[PDB]
Amino acid sequence: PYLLISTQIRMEVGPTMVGDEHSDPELMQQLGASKRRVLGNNFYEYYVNDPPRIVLDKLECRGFRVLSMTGVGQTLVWCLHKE
Amino acid sequence: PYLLISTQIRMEVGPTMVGDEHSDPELMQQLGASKRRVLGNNFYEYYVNDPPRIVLDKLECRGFRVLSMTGVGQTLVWCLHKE
Amino acid sequence: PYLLISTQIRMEVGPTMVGDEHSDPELMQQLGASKRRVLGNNFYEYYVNDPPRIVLDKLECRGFRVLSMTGVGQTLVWCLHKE
Amino acid sequence: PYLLISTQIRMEVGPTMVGDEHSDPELMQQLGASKRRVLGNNFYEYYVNDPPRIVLDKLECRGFRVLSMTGVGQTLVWCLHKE
Amino acid sequence: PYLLISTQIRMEVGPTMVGDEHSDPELMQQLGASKRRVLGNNFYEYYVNDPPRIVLDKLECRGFRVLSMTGVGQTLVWCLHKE
Ligand SMILES: [K+]
Ligand SMILES: [K+]
Ligand SMILES: [K+]
Ligand SMILES: [K+]
Ligand SMILES: [K+]
Repeated sequence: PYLLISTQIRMEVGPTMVGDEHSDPELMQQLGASKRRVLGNNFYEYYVNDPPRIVLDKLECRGFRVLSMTGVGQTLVWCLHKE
Repeated sequence: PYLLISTQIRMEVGPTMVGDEHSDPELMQQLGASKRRVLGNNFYEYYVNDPPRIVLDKLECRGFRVLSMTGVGQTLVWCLHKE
Repeated sequence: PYLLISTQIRMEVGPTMVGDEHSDPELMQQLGASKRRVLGNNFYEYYVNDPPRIVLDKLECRGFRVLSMTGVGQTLVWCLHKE
Repeated sequence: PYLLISTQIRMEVGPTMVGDEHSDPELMQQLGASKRRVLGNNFYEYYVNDPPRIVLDKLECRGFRVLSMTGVGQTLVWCLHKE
Repeated sequence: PYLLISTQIRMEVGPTMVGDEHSDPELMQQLGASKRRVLGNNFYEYYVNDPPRIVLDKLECRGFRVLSMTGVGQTLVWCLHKE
């Protein structure tokens, strides 16, 4: 299984987006993530206020490892994987 | 063999492009893809309504693995590979 | 040795720039590549009219594998390697 | 554990940002990094004036390896990992 | 040790930046690099006229391998590593 998380520049602060409407609910909880819908968007998302680095470390503890990272617009995105 | 899939940000929702007009039709069918031609294009494309994460998880079951991910414009691209 | 190939978006269609004037003439021929200059082009380029995926697949048969992929401007670039 | 460092082009000169305010102070101490808040921000950043190459080599000695690199806007970002 | 090399699009031609002013002179010489300070730059840079592909191959000979590639602005950057 894969995981996509992102953050808007600057990377040193949050919030960090950690999931879509169908993300594993137990994982989102383990990260202290909340479900919300930002106005202007027509989809729900999970987020945490922690900067990306903090979230990457937490995910390592749950078995996820970073495969790739890229930028698009002013968004930094990380693709994680787990057997 | 390789596979290129993409999506425009936001990455939490679809649609997700999963093929060119020469794509393996059996795989496109297993992904639940549909063929269409956007206005202004002289070529067809396969796409699904599921967000990128869901599509990666499905491909992982088909034997694919993400080698790389990148951004170009407002588009997110994943290059997958299967032995 | 390394290889660099590219294409402008959309990624679904060609052409695909598969080499520079110093590229292996053998390799360029197995991929059905044609050399040329693009007016203003003080240099040459090898391309094929196939979309990136087709090309990536053919290069695989020749021992080349994708190490990295990135976007720059409206251009997608793949970096392949071979023992 | 993961580490995120960055720099603005040109990549040949500094400064290089080596951490947020929750960064390991011992590690920061070791790179000879300094803390400062830049006009426009509201949070602190650790940084060195050495260019990225020197920083990557210093981090290699500490057991950190580069997992990925990417540009976003005018910023180069490197994601490093350590067992 | 790490290495950072780059080039402006188009990637088919050079020059290719191969180092900063603190770069290993001995390594710079095996590449046949030259030193120069571009106007409007408060720093020196080592370059070669060879397009990226040739430099990548020359560096493979000396024990360097590509870890990541990315684009920032009109520049393509390669991060190479050597045990
Ligand atoms: K942020
Ligand atoms: K989308
Ligand atoms: K194209
Ligand atoms: K800089
Ligand atoms: K160039």
